[PDB]
Amino acid sequence: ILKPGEKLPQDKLEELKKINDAVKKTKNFSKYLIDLRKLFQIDEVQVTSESKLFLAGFLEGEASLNISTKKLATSKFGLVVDPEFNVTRHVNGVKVLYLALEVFKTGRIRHKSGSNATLVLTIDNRQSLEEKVIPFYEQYVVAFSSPEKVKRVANFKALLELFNNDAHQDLEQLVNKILPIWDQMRKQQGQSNEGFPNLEAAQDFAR
Amino acid sequence: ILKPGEKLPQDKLEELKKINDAVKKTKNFSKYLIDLRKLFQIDEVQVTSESKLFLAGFLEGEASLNISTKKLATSKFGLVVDPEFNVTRHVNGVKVLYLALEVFKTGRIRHKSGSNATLVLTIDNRQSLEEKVIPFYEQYVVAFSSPEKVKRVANFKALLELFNNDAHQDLEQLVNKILPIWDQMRKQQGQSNEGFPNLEAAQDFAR
DNA sequence: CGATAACGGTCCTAAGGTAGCGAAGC
DNA sequence: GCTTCGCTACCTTAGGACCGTTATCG
Ligand SMILES: [Ca+2]
Ligand SMILES: [Ca+2]
Ligand SMILES: [Ca+2]
Repeated sequence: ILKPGEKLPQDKLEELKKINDAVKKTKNFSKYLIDLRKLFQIDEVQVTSESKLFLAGFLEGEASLNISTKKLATSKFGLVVDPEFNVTRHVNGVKVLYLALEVFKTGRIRHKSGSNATLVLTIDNRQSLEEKVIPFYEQYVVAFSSPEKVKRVANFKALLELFNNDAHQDLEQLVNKILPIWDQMRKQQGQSNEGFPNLEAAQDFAR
Repeated sequence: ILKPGEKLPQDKLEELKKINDAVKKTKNFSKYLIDLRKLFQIDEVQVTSESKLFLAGFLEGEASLNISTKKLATSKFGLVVDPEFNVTRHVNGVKVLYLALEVFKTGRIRHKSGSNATLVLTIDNRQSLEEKVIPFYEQYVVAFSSPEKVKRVANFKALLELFNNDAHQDLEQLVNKILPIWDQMRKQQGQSNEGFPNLEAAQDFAR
């Protein structure tokens, strides 16, 4: 339990990079979990319908389904639409991040670069996001969730189904169905480093 | 649904004040709920075992149990130690704020001064905090909570029992039991607005 | 006569939300 | 050759977490 302004020791940082490197190689998720609990000294959590409702309200507060569009020269067009699920939390709160990992049975917990002791859980694979993350929200979040977040969910889902149909491979599906969703979902349009400044700017670069 | 950078419009702000001004005059809480439901177009709710567990996760995320220590010239010792529970959310998520109100049966929703469109729900009445808020944390939160947050609950509760026994108007207990719990729960020590630099300074002032 | 309820104001990083690049793979 | 994985750095604001007075009330 580390206090405000107090940093994650560089060694624990080392070990985290290491145990993430390990699961990458062996794909032993079961061992990923074990590694984490020992590193962060985390008590077991059984995964019950109750702990899952707890998680669900935690994600309502703390999680984000977002979509980036960035330039990739080698890509079929100039650009790439890249969804992610992520949840942030200070180390003191890893127990709840660790709960998420067990429920989704996928994800990686990293240190948040630039932060003193902040951790982040991300799930970027599209199969994991359709099979694990989206059905979680529909099952345990949506009933209690706000209109803005419910829409967030249907839209992330729409995108992923598009991707299932190679609409990012096509061009009259991309510009007119994928990029829209990206634009409608931004919460930081106007950012300094922003991929693109508006819908059309990205549409007029798919071209 | 307000976009990033959209202020909550002034007609709503004014209407929220009349609504808070009305419940303070009448004490008709069911009616406060009705007014908020209609002001924000919120779907009226069953409080279930299920929606409580969801609120538990949300509060782990967005709620704060805090203790402030501040000069008050007219008080027995010139300073007051003051517990507060609050929960903050952008207006697009008022629906879960309404759920909290509905589960605690008390609290007030107000606009966060100086924000685009954020709202804060507060409970400061010490009987409410004892009879409603902590029991909720005990029944639904603490099982899934992080070690730090569990300990903040126990320490909040320890303060509330001290105040009930009047430790705050006995110099010794104020100095020796009350102030040290305040000090251990601090999260903003060294902020420019802080009422006391540190624990010693607060014990010295009281003496 | 006080305590404390009541409620606004203030601070400011831990949370949200993004983009980029090398390496690895249908 | 083009898409996806992993990890790192990045940017930006709604959250947390206080503090300051004045109304209320036994
Ligand atoms: Ca990615
Ligand atoms: Ca939060
Ligand atoms: Ca008070």
